[PDB]
Amino acid sequence: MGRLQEYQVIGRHLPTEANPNPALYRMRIFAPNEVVAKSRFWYFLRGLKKVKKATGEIVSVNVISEKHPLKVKNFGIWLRYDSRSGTHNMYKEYRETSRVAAVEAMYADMAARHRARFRSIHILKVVELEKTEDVKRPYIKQLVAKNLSFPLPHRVPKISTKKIFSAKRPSTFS
Amino acid sequence: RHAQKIQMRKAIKQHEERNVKGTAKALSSQ
Amino acid sequence: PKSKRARVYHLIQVNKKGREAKERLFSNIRETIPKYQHCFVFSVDNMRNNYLKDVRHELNDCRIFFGKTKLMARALGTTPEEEQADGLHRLTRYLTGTVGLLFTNRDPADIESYFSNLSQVDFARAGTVAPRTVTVPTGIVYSTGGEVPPEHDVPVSHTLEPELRRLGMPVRMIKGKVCLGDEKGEASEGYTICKEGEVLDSRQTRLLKLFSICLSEFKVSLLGYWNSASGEVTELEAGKTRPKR
RNA sequence: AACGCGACGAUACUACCCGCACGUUGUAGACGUAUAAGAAUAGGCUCCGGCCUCGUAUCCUAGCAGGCGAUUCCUCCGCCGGCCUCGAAGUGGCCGUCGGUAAUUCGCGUAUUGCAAUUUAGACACGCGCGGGAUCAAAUCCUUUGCAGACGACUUAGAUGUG
RNA sequence: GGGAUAACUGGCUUGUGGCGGCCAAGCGUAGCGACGUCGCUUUUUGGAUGCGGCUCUUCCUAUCAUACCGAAGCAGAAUUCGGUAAGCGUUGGAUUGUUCACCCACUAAUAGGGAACGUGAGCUGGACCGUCGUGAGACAGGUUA
RNA sequence: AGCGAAUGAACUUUAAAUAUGUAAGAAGCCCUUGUUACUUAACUGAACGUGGGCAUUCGAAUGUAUCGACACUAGUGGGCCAUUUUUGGUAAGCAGAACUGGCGAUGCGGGAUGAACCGAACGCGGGGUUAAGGUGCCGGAGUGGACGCUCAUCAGACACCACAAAAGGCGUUAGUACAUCUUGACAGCAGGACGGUGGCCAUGGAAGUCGGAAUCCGCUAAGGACUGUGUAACAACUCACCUGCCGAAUGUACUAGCCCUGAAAAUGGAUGGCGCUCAAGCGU
RNA sequence: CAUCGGUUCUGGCGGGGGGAUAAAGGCCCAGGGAAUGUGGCUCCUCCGGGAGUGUUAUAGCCCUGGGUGUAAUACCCUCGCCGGGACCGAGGACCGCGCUCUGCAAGGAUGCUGGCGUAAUGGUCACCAGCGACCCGUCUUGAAACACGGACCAAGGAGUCAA
Repeated sequence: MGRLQEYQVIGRHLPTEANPNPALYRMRIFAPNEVVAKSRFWYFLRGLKKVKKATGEIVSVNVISEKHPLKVKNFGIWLRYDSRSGTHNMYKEYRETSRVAAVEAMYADMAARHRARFRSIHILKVVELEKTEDVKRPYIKQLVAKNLSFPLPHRVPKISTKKIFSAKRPSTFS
Repeated sequence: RHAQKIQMRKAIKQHEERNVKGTAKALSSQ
Repeated sequence: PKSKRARVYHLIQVNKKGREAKERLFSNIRETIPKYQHCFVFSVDNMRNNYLKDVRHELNDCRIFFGKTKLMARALGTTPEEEQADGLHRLTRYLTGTVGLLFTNRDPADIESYFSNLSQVDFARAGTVAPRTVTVPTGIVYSTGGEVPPEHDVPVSHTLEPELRRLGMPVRMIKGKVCLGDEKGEASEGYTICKEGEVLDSRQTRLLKLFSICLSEFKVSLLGYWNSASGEVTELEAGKTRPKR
């Protein structure tokens, strides 16, 4: 949601006399900016291990972007979302040109279809499907159907919204 | 409808089991 | 999603078999192959095939298999790499449709003589052409549709009334008797179930079966056989002209 | 519908119509206040070639707020008549006369409103004038009636008569 | 005698009891647990009640009648249960302090309710002091809204 | 967290969150020896004094719109609501303590409207920018943009407390698990659905199908001592199951959205009103 | 209107820096790979269109490493330079800080010009229009609501004096 780019965040527990050179954990997340990146990094480490913001430091934050954002990819997203009944696994697919666009579409689709929120959605694993055989969903699969061509019936013309009155009745053909 | 569906499900389960397979009144009356 | 039909769960004692049945069919055919000297492939094109029981009882010492054509074909082996014996992959070429296997320790001439002398009158079955025109006489209708003499026939049943009406005979229930027209048989023309040289429908065939009238013939065609000693297949007169695989 | 509408009759003054002089007269607001197919939008239009996202289109659009004269043009307006047309709350076509008119070019005049000051300019309405035509009415009070009536109101009669 | 509280209901209310056992998808990792079924109430021969009543306007449907439908051994007739319907109508007697139930006569039938803490409009049928007592009350004693 | 440290909320190396008491200087600490009527076996301790030490960071940060003492004078002695913590209780209400905030004495913008909600505090004016709330005029600002979902016989437009349940839905979309499929799955159509056997008992009659109990075998491709219709009893049809034709994905239970139901009376009325349906409804 | 000062809104242009010294991409180079399989070959109810073997061929695509390359661009952060608009002009010799110093945009607006010089600006009344807006006081309570007083006007009228 918003404008997102890939962030890798590496962080570690503060060095001590007992445990110098700590474990130096890392993970990749999706945030509008580095502030939210760091905040959710500390959130997930607090949830997983016994590392807090007070006793930890951000070793590195790096913006990772798409290698080839001018080529069309299919992405499989495996995620957890918690509703009033509990936490559920879902695997969906998105035909996009970048992982950030795929996650944009995923958040929009979650909000539209299951009323899930940003803190209610956990993104476990987003993958680029290597082969077309790996597509499991009929919508993207019909988009990857061979020799795909379709018309665009009933296109309402884009008339300037201040053009209140028109003399000719508009057409919906081209 | 709830009662009917429960009865039908019980009948289906009992039939599946049986196809796979090959006192207080007394004291009160006394 | 929703808006779907409700499949009925039958309160039944026998269920679907599937894979275990397929496997035991393979096993039975494969254990039967070495026991017998010849394997005949026969065809029963458009017949009811309930007389196969009498065929088995006559040929007790011969093993007859009547299963799915593809399962039988692969049990015998369709290719000369997975064949159980030699030429059996050339007999799976004759295993095409409504066919069956007959493992025999007998003589091919005796088998062809039996299957050319065996012939049983049977009900028409759909798709057959009518040899004759069957017409139900106008008036009081009997249990044969006016084929046996009326003096030697019994009235048809009032529980067959609705089925006859559904199948399309304009009959009536007059004073406890089924009547086509009136009891006088003077107010209606008869009912021609089937006409000569006209392909019968399932409606007409079911009417003929209800009236117990047989217009077709049950005979087994012998497409070919295979001898294990020579490891060789023989083409017979019938198998000369049949859609092959 | 007592602040919705229509047809018809008769309308003395007043002003009832016309011509044109205007108004130190009103307006919920001229300033090119220009533009008629029907019908579909998973179709349509046509000149029958073709064309349709698109009205950022078409017409009209120059001259002392638009003068005078000429070369040149038969084009666009306008007013009257004649024949006809338009009734959903009523208009337009053709023809005829007469009047104006850059499609091209030119001459004579614009000044001084002084460096901007609504470019007072349209329409409908109403009033006051002139000179041309036309017309000479009703209602109320009053008396009376009882088909009416608390009282107003209503149905009647009252000019010569079937009073 | 002192202290607290001083009204109260206001998406309230209606048709299906409570208790214990068995089963029980689940939640959970013992405890909560519906629909059913069993045991008690409960079975082997057929008066209750201690503010009421009448007229008129309008509305609701939770419909007694009239209209139309679905089902029922619904032969016919007479009906029973249910559905849409408020367009149109909707009592009297006996008895009782009153009402209801039952019971009895007409009638097509002789339904039930609201008018919002004043049940639409109209009509009709006491507490403070004083004295004397206190195993307990009395006062033509006084005062008071 | 661990018990590859010991021991076993009552275990611990360590140690959360959360509020909360006290102390943070010359208004200081000591050390040293003179006196005392106190005290000690004693110039020995305690108190009263002397000398020293730091006056420049004099001994955390940030602020400081000064603080203290004495004397005198006026109006006050009520509480209501809400958050969090906590005690008890009911079928549900609810009752009581602690802190804090709002209101009393407070105007203004917004929530259509208003004690308790949100924003924000107030001299008279001009300009600019915002908040909460909004941008289909009424009404200033979008019939703004992207992706989806929903059609309700009085939808919904922030109420999510109640009715409300393990509820009903052959509405719609997304998803989880399990299962069957070119060894041909689901649906259909054409056919088989047989023999011992009218199995035993019972019945006037009961042959799979008024009833009790067992419920096996053969043939098998498969067929129940039978799932319904039917006969007085048969007969007959049909289902289970099987094969042929067809040809590629299906079908069972759950989960999550939006939608219908999940109960309503009585003057005519209310998302504020119009109206709104690829919204002017719902989510981001 | 011109030149300035203060506040502010809004367009445009020229540079610098940082990421993966952006990621990509174009053109080269070296390798590897597959299909939603390009040419070829096989079959195919032949305007036509499918199935199969078949890795660049008469299309191409994906992946890894290298060169142009310190490429461009997006995003973010930055140093400046031009244009358009609105509101305002407090003060009244010099002093001061300064600069781009014959002067200046530097401790607050001057210069030029036009019309009118009178109801023209301005003001007071009455009405219309858009927006806003409970009837005062007393009393009670935490607050409302209730309750109480109020037909109007003139004059009088209530913390004084002494110890």
